[PDB]
Formats: sequence, C-alpha cells, structure tokens
Amino acid sequence: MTEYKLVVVGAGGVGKSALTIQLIQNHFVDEYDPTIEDSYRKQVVIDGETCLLDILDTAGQEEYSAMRDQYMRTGEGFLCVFAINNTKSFEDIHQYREQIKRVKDSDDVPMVLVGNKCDLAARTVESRQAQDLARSYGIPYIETSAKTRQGVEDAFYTLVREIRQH
Ligand SMILES: Nc1nc2c(ncn2[C@@H]2O[C@H](COP(=O)(O)OP(=O)(O)NP(=O)(O)O)[C@@H](O)[C@H]2O)c(=O)[nH]1
Ligand SMILES: [Ca+2]
Ligand SMILES: [Mg+2]
Ligand SMILES: [Mg+2]
Ligand SMILES: [Mg+2]
Repeated sequence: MTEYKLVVVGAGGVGKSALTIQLIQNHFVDEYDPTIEDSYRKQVVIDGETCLLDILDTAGQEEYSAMRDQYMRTGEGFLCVFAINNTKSFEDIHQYREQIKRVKDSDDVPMVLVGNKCDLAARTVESRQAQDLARSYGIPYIETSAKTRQGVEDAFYTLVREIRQH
C-alpha cells in the first residue's frame, strides 16, 4: 500500500496536535501540552485506495525552530495551520511556507492552508483573507475544528489528494 508522509506545522497553540489526535484517535484534547515532535501512523482508505498516513506533529514553540529543516526535508505534504482567532498565527504562515519552499527547492510543494478553531466566535481572520493567501500559493484553504471534528478529515484527505497531483 501507498504511504503518505504528512507534516503538520504552524504557530504555538493553533491546534496542530488537537487536529492530528482528532483525526487519528477520534477525541478532542482540551488541555494544552506544547509539543516537541510526535509521530502518528494509521491505515485508512481514501478514494478507494488503502494507504498509510504517517503524520508528524511538530512544535509551534519558536524555541524548537531548529528542528524544522529536518522534518521539512522528509515530509511529502504540509498542513499549514493557523487559528481563526489568532491573527498573528495567520501572519506566521508565510515564514513556514517560505522555509518549506526553500528546503524543497520548490514553489510546488503539496500543501493545504488550514484555518482551525472555526467553532470559536472570536474570529479575527476572515475566510476571504485566508482564501486570498491560499490562492497566491496555489493551494486549497479549508476551515477546521479539532473540537467538533468539522473539516478535520477534509483537511487531511485533501492534503493526500494534493500530494497525488504532484
Ligand atoms: N475551541 C477549540 N479549541 C481548540 C481547537 N484546537 C485546539 N484547541 C485548543 O487549543 C489549545 C492548544 O491546542 P494544541 O493542539 O495543543 O496546539 P498546538 O498547535 O499543537 N501547540 P504546540 O505548537 O505548542 O504543540 C488546547 O487547549 C486545545 O484544546 C479547536 O479547533 N477549537
Ligand atoms: Ca478531552
Ligand atoms: Mg502540539
Ligand atoms: Mg481584520
Ligand atoms: Mg490545485
């Protein structure tokens, strides 16, 4: 079966772990335990194809920015996550996409822009603003909530479908 190497990146606290754990383990992590670097692996059927998702849940704490080059090298596709109630996390996306872009020496790396926490009402990043960013990258924008499960499968499966276009 086909393996897909996914990597989840974004600022601290945007919900990278919560999203990954919701996808893989089907529950919502309420508490906030900052991540160093964890791996998750799960066999799933996507569009009729049995495949193995290998997902690297990375650190948003800038203290660990040194580890980015390593995982950006190995990853096949990147879930670039910000929170819709965290304007700064949205502005931070560019610096993640720039690094991925450099490391893969490519303007063409399978990526999905994800606006997480869409269950919360304190929105400061409007859908249209994120759509414009994703458009400029030539990638999809998808809103998610790790809490309600909204968009969670859509985000990760879309990332698989982007890798397949590569
Ligand atoms: N309401 C709501 N809270 C969320 C959502 N996703 C994450 N959170 C909350 O936000 C906090 C941080 O989540 P977490 O997944 O740990 O973020 P992270 O991006 O993995 N952090 P780090 O970069 O430090 O590893 C937690 O309290 C978590 O419950 C979401 O979709 N909705
Ligand atoms: Ca819980
Ligand atoms: Mg985390
Ligand atoms: Mg505004
Ligand atoms: Mg496309």
